[PDB]
Amino acid sequence: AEVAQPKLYQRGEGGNGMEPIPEDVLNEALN
Amino acid sequence: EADCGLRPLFEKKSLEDKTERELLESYIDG
Amino acid sequence: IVEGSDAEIGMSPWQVMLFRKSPQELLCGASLISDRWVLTAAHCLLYPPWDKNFTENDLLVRIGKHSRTRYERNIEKISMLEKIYIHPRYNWRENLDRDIALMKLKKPVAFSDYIHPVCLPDRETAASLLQAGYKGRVTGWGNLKETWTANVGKGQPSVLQVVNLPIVERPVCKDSTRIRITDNMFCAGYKPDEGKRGDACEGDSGGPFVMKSPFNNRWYQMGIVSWGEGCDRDGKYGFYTHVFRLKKWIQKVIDQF
Ligand SMILES: *[C@@H]1O[C@H](CO)[C@@H](O)[C@H](O)[C@H]1NC(C)=O
Ligand code: NA
Repeated sequence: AEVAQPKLYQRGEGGNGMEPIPEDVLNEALN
Repeated sequence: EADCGLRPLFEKKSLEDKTERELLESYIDG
Repeated sequence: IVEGSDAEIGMSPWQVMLFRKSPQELLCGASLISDRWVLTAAHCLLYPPWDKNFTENDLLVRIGKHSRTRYERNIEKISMLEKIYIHPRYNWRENLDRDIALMKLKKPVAFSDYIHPVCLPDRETAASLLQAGYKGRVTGWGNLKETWTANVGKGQPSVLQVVNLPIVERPVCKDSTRIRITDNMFCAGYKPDEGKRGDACEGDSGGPFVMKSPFNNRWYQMGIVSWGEGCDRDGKYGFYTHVFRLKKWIQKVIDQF
């Protein structure tokens, strides 16, 4: 039986050119 | 939420986006 | 998204980017269904064939986004997750049956011009809208092409992409693939003799397939980008988790937690 393949990145493409979220924004969400 | 599905920048302003007419047209012709 | 276009500002204010904290990576699309619940695909959180398993502390959601890559100051809002809920009968082993998950936010998000929840369909809305030939809309930041030689453009968009696609007859969906289709999915896209093209692709999974009700002006999430065989191939279609068919579980989770 063949296996359905999700439309999900498998080779790290989600990180391409991705800018970091600023630390003040990340810490605000964490509190 | 009784306000779901109504976009502030479109339905709430009585504005249509650039391609939604193709969706409504599919109800007529699709 | 293959054969789409740049979203207009605020065109899809329920679109959510599921984001990995470290390393900082786009993980999946998702959708905002209330001020504290987000809908996505189960395989975004749990996919054992690729050794994928994310829990609440690994991820965050970014809402109100347009740019794929920039942190959009004074526009996007980010939230941590309190709990993840994967459908108990999610079938990653074979056909991604019941490919759905819910995420509760740690803190409710405040709506804005760019942040607003989508509606979930009821029984008559699903019976009325989810019919072959009617078109819905898919949005995502995923790949613009399956392969590089398929067109001259870039691999990934700088901005959220949108495409409208027709729902396909169930016997055509079934005949299009050797994978066992279930009643918890539907497929959408054009047939070759319709000339037009378009599909969701790698990176779009978890995002919403939405339709606009011709009777009350509201947008309803009918589907979740799940799986396919390639992208925008002649004779193939993108497959979507059938949201209404799983709404009883959705309501159980939300009413209980
Ligand atoms: C997924 O990871 C969490 C912690 O990272 C762990 O507690 C859980 O058991 C894992 N799930 C599976 C199915 O391996
Ligand atoms: Na196709």
